[PDB]
Amino acid sequence: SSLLAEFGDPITRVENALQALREGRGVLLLDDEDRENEGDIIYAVESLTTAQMALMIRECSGIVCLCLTEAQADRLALPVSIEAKHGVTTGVSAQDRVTTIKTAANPQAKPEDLARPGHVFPLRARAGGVLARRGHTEGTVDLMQMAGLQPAGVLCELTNPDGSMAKTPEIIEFGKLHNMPVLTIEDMVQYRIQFDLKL
Amino acid sequence: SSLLAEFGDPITRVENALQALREGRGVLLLDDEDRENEGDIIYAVESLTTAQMALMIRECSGIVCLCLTEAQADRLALPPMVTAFTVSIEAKHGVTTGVSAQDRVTTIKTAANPQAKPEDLARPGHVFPLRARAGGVLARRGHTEGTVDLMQMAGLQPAGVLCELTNPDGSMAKTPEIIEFGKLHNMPVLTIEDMVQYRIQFDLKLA
Repeated sequence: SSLLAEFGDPITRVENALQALREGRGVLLLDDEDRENEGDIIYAVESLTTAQMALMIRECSGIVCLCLTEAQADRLALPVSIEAKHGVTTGVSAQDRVTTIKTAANPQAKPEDLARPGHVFPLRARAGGVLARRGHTEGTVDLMQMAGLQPAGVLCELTNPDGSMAKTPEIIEFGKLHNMPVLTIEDMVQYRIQFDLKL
Repeated sequence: SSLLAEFGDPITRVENALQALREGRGVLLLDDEDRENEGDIIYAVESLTTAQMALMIRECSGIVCLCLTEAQADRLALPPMVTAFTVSIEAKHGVTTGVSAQDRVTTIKTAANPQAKPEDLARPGHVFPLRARAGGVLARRGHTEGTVDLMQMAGLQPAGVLCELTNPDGSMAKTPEIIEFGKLHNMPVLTIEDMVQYRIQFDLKLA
């Protein structure tokens, strides 16, 4: 029986993930079920809280990435790290990062709303998502759109306390400890193709 | 009376920090004794371990910066990003995803290497180099200058790593949290003001 088989079959893993995100909860994302995979925590920006950001900083690499559509990154006039122009100080606190992220992901945002450089790291998702490119950036934005949420999400790599990166079993264990659905990009590909999801 | 009184007079605080760095231990740095200041953990690159880096990732913002001299930054072709910030960097060899504590140390060692070439490093990456102003803290009172100044003053390889101490709830550690962390971990706490007084007092050009 596969590693993630206890989280259910691929379709179930995706559906549980989408439901968690709709409820404002986070998920864990892997390339596939290979046991040597590293994994990220994902939160929806729509419901992002200071406490969630704080957990990321505590538990992950701390290099927290903001995954955006091409259109939203264009709207911000991004090519580079970013900082909210207003409402923050050193930019690095969990509240400051959330402010910066909320500011950047805002569909009514203007480029001047952000300063550059900063302490939040935006990534552009490829058009087509995981069906075009199997990256965690694509997986993040796809999950938001499939969940019917603001098409922006935050990711950060889960880190073991000794500083090595969490691999699949540690990610599974973390998901169980925090009631976070675990799923894979492979899961998402099977799901999108099966349910004809052009996003 | 002063918030940092426990760590000694300004001159003592600097002497103790230098000694700790000489012994391969880390220190904590603040602008001054003001309560609202946020503080950084500093480690010397020369003696940097996986475990030290893991502590930074675990306890701090995770945006670990590499403070370099101008000479070294130029040796790496790392111009200002847009500012003291440059593009992020990754070791070309000897790493994988580049984000593990070991991989960042590898990247940092490769970058700080006196005999390093710009082509030892891929960009972007997961380590964030910062350019220190010539003159150090006597020219600019930044933590980047503080870090490189401490290394030169301690006689070490002129490169250090810094990261902002972060409380569990995501807020940034201020002077009282910084003092508690320092005592708990046997890490000297000092200020940039301390370093300014010391460098002038002891007529320290560092070049």
